[PDB]
Amino acid sequence: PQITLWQRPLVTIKIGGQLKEALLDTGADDTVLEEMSLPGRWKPKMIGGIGGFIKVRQYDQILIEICGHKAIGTVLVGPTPVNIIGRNLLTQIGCTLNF
Amino acid sequence: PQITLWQRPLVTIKIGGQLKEALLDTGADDTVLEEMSLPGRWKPKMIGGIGGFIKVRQYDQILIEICGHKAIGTVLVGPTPVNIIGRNLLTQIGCTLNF
Ligand SMILES: CC(C)(C)OC(=O)N[C@@H](Cc1ccccc1)[C@@H](O)CN[C@@H](Cc1ccccc1)C(=O)N[C@@H](CCC(N)=O)C(=O)N[C@@H](Cc1ccccc1)C(N)=O
Repeated sequence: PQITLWQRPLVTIKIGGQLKEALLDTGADDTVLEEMSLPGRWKPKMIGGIGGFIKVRQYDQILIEICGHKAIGTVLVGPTPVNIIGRNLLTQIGCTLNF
Repeated sequence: PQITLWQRPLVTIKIGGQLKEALLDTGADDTVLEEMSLPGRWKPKMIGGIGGFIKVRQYDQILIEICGHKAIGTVLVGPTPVNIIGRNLLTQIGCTLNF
């Protein structure tokens, strides 16, 4: 699909059996979701953005579906104010910026 | 042009006759630039990102060129980790997300 940017590019995603709303963020290296449980081992990580850093749990090899497109990748879980789909998964669904 | 996301979508912008590097950020409502000098009066604004909020100076109707595309809009100046081009200006240059 072609997503305009007049409004925030919010999409529904499916992960760990849950449907969630997430922001497609080309300015995010990683995908960060609000607190939730995920399977497998995880390791701590510190990620930053506007306002500073937050500590998150890093899970690898997580399956996610965004607009019918299935992807596999690392997913960070922590006190993020919004669910964010970063470049690590945007590439997998073939998402590009165009103008 | 079409910009893939295997790497950060960093581009060259021109503001105040000077070239700077900036990140095309679809997850950002606004455009935030690192400390620099801009003309006119500014208004106060508090913006929130991944690790909290920061105070910035808001300048309106500022001329800024992005990848050769001219835009004139609101530019926020403050302690941002990197120069961010948000939706307010991405829309002016006709940018969309596609997959
Ligand atoms: C700019 C503005 C108007 C304040 O909006 C946001 O910050 N919006 C953010 C989402 C949001 C919206 C509303 C409320 C809360 C949160 C996000 O879209 C901004 N995109 C980038 C902006 C950016 C880019 C580079 C540097 C600083 C800031 C981002 O946060 N990116 C983070 C996302 C988290 C992540 N882990 O991917 C990122 O790429 N961080 C990297 C790079 C990094 C390292 C160290 C410091 C800063 C940034 C990282 N590995 O931590």
